[PDB]
Formats: sequence, C-alpha cells, structure tokens
Amino acid sequence: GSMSSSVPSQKTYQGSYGFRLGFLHSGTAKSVTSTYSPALNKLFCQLAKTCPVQLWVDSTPPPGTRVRAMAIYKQSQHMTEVVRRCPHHERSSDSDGLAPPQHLIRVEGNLRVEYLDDRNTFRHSVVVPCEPPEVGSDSTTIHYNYMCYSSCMGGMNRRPILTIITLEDSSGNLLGRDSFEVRVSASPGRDRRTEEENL
Ligand SMILES: *C[C@@H](C)C(=O)n1cc(C)c2c(-c3ccc4c(c3)CCN(C)C4)cncc21
Ligand SMILES: [Mg+2]
Ligand SMILES: [Zn+2]
Repeated sequence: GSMSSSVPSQKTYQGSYGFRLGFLHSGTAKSVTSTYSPALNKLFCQLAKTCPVQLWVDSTPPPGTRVRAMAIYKQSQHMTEVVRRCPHHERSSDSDGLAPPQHLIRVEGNLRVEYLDDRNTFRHSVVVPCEPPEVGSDSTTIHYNYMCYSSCMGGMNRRPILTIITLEDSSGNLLGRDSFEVRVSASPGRDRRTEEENL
C-alpha cells in the first residue's frame, strides 16, 4: 500500500460554468456492461469495458480546459491509501501503450490522454482535453475504463471507491468538481438491481 499524506476534496462544485456529470440510463438487464444508479450515485461496470460519462456545463469554459479523473477509497479508514491496480493486473501488461500499468482508471479512444503519478501525493489520475460537443452531437462524453475488479485482492480488495472528476483550466486551477461511487464486477446490472433493493 502506497500511503498518501492528503486526501483530494470530494466536494461537489459546479463553479462558474455549471459543471456536472451525466450518465446513460442503461437499465439493469444482464446484457449491460455499465449502469448508473441515481439513487446510490453509483456506477456499476464490468472489467475493462467502456463507461461513458457525460460532461455538462451551462457556459463554455476557457480554451485549453481539461478534465481529470481520480479514484479514492470511500471509507474514512482507507482514504489515505492510494487506489491502484492489483499486482496480478499490473504485471499482466495489458496496457494500451499509453496508460501506466498501475493505474486503475484509463481513458479509451483519445490520443491526447495524459496520465499523472503525483510526485507529492502519490495519487494516480488521468486527464484529457475537454471538448465542446462535436457537430451533430449534443453531449461531450468521456469513455472511462476501470482496469481491476472491486474484489481484486491486493488492489481495491473489496473496498468501495469514489471517482472524482474535476474540470480544470489549462494552468490546473479548479473550475468544477463532481464525483460518484464505483463498483467493478462481472454482473453490473444484477449488482445494481440488488443494491437498490437493499435501500
Ligand atoms: C469541456 C466540456 C465540459 C465542455 O466544454 N462542454 C460540454 C458541453 C455539454 C458543452 C456545451 C453545450 C452545453 C449544453 C448543450 C449543448 C452544448 C448542445 C445543445 N444542447 C441542447 C445543450 C457548450 N460548450 C461547452 C461544453
Ligand atoms: Mg450527480
Ligand atoms: Zn486487478
């Protein structure tokens, strides 16, 4: 376990541009590879499958704006432990060539992706340029991939995580923040349906 001496803020912050996340409304059929529970504010997804996350604003942010994703453990007693891939998957060398093998969160389909091992906090994050919607689209979507199961021993080790999405300007200053819980499992639709029944 790499231990950090800080914890990233999780405070929701729409900021000047009205930043917030959206998710597809995918339902809980057996065939779904990712599904989002609004009641739990929790994303359920399969290992290394595309998770679309929409980025919404009310006004266009300045040029060079970027969007960063970072995972932390949800439980207070684990929050200072850096979220990382388990030993097996890190050594599996399943990298797309861009992502460090230790990083839990990847972005797919974006050649401008940038990965950070923070030299002071030791936290991992992934950042991409933030684009307005393309011609013929009404949304900006990032395709995230979670590269370990929540049950991966020596990684998340059955502990729940939060993903924190931050909108930043070109200089790294905070423009907006949103977050959601994540469970990575082989049966996201069933797992979402079950957890919502336990409400
Ligand atoms: C970097 C991302 C957050 C960004 O600059 N961004 C995302 C979105 C969705 C967006 C818009 C935008 C907002 C709302 C609508 C539309 C575009 C298109 C039409 N529908 C109805 C609403 C604008 N600028 C930037 C931006
Ligand atoms: Mg929300
Ligand atoms: Zn793993």
